[PDB]
Amino acid sequence: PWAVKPEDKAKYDAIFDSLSPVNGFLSGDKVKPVLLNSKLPVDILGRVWELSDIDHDGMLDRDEFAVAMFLVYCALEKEPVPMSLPPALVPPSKR
Amino acid sequence: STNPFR
Ligand SMILES: [Ca+2]
Repeated sequence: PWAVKPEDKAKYDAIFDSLSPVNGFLSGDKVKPVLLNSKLPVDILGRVWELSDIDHDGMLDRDEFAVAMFLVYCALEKEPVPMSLPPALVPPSKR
Repeated sequence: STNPFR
């Protein structure tokens, strides 16, 4: 299944749409601050964004911004983040 | 270039 659920991606879509989405995408200029707010270093956001950037277009779409929300909230109370976009984090749009 | 964090 998808590492992220509908309730976990539902809150991600609110933070993703709280920065002003463009055609379904957020520029690091909207996410960077979203990740810099997790009290984590740019090493987690520099790596959480990448694994979050499913298209590598310099933005986090509703599905990409989702993978970067649990990757940031887990580095605060759960564990760090690896740099290998796991296949369990890919949304259905990448099927 | 990319990833505006690092
Ligand atoms: Ca992307």
